[PDB]
Amino acid sequence: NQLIPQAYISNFHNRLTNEDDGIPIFTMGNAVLPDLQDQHHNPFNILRYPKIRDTFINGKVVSPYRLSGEAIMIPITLDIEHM
Amino acid sequence: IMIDAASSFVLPISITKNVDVLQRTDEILWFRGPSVIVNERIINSGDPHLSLPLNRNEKESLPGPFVLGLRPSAKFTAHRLSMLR
Amino acid sequence: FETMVANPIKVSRLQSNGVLTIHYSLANF
Repeated sequence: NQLIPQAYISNFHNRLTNEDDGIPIFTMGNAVLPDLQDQHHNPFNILRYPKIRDTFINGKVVSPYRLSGEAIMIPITLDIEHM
Repeated sequence: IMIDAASSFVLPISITKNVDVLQRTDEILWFRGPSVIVNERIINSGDPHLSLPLNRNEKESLPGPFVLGLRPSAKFTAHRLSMLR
Repeated sequence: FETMVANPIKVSRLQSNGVLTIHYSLANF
């Protein structure tokens, strides 16, 4: 028990449309993340960070998507307005 | 014969003004029966006042109840308080 | 004062033996 599953969180579209993260895809201590700070092996200590319980509350459950001698690199622009 | 009798009761009137000495709930515990006063826990099972050998009307006012309680000497307790530090 | 039936304090034996002292085990959001 007391173990988080390895998957089933894809809170990325909410951060695509969070309007504070500088993402140009969509329009309409003192650290933020504990990737340098330990938490003494209690997982409740990661809820004190504001961008992480944002992913626990506003998160979702995903299903995993399942699927030449010289490369010719062509940059492709994609500009579509959509709702 | 039941086991789960209450035997501890509380009067609803809060009389906790002169009550700092008794046993409180944290109100006053009022039991069903009185208390038991025991003099000493450890008995001296030797000591021929109690052992009654069968060899040889006399009275003996012994000093207090502390004859029958197995107390150590202060010489060793000083020998042990020197063994303390 | 003799019409002052008191409140019995029940022990509830299972509460006497082993009661310890849930979101804090983080597997339930």
